[PDB]
Amino acid sequence: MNLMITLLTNFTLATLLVTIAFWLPQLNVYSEKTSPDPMGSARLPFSMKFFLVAITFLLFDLEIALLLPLPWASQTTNLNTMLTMALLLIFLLAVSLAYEWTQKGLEWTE
Amino acid sequence: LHHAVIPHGKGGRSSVSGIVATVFGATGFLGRYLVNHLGRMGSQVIVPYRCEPYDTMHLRPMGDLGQIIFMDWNGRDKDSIRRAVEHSNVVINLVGREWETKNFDFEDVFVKIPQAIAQVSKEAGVEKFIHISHLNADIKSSSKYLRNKAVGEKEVRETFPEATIIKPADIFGREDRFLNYFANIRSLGKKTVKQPVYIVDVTKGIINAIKDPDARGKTFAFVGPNRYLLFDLVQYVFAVAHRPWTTRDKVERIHTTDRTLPHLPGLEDLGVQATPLELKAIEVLRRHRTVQPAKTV
Ligand SMILES: NC(=O)C1=CN([C@@H]2O[C@H](COP(=O)(O)OP(=O)(O)OC[C@H]3O[C@@H](n4cnc5c(N)ncnc54)[C@H](OP(=O)(O)O)[C@@H]3O)[C@@H](O)[C@H]2O)C=CC1
Repeated sequence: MNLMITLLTNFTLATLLVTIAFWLPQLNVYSEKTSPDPMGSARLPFSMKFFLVAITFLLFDLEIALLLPLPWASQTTNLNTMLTMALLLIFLLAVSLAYEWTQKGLEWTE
Repeated sequence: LHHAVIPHGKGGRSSVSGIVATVFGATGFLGRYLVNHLGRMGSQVIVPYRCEPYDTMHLRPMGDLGQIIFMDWNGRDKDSIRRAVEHSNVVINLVGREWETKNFDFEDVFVKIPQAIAQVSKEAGVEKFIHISHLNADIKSSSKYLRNKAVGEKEVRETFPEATIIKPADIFGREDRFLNYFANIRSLGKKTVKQPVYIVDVTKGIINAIKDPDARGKTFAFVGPNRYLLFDLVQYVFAVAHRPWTTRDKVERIHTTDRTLPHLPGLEDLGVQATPLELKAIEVLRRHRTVQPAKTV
């Protein structure tokens, strides 16, 4: 309840500041501006490499999502199994990184 | 004729036109293009300004060095008017407000200030005086604007008998408040008929009225070439601008039809051909973008 009040207060302060930034200098009666970029009007060329680094982020972030219960998982009684599976998850993240390396996936954004 | 005011050159920027012009209200919309067309001939343009000097900066590249003299003035100070016009051989008046303010109403802006400018310009020996009225100026008009402008026109005519008084209909242009009014209104359509005149045609008419000696004592009606109804005009504005601050005096003047005065000369008797709306409306309304032409009568 305190957190919802805090979030609402921060959103209200941000919206108030954004409204003051978008409406206080509108009251200036300066002048109408007649006829208000490196590429002129060409279409945006699709970069395969930006999409590749985004999907590599998504997959390694999923592996991070598997790694996130480890400070709680160190408290278990089956520690040999836990340690094996934790090292196996970080090892499979490293194998994902090594395969991303050696098949030229980390290139021109290395 | 004095030796310094004899014209010289080929009519360019460094030339001499022999036009020593005091443009009252040069900081506005007509004065912008008027000071442009005067200073590009090489004319001594005196700009009396009321506003901040920053708001006069655009007038400064409009002529050669020393060919625009800025100076302060007040509408209720005849000494400042005499200080501005005592060397000029032509005085143009362009003082106007679409809205009345706390310190100036339509009676101050259209009656008192033009009569003061014309009286002081008469008693200072100014050769030529130009007054700018509106086409629909009438004593029995519905709007206070046109009533006080008819009163001020009568006073200018009776205190400067050779005053070239000019009647524009509805001046459109880039910094206008006619097509930019209609493109930013997002009032309605009635039986109101308008023929709007283009601002460069008005400026060429004013300067040819300076250059014609026969334009002294005349009264011109600067009208456009095509008469439009109000409704299809507004629909053409919203068609070019790619679209699906006001007072009731402006509402009365937009629904006031542009009258026809055939007994008065127009743009053609000064040698100016009127530029139609469709050749310039794209140029005006290109700024409002994020076309079948209008029906004439
Ligand atoms: N569509 C049009 O523009 C048409 C205009 N007219 C007439 O032509 C004239 C000029 O028009 P326009 O340029 O468009 O109008 P503007 O309002 O744009 O310009 C008026 C000028 O006069 C000055 N001024 C206004 N009020 C005062 C005052 N009380 N004391 C001193 N100076 C003052 C302004 O200076 P500042 O910036 O300091 O206030 C400005 O330089 C007006 O008389 C108008 O009625 C006629 C037909 C059509």
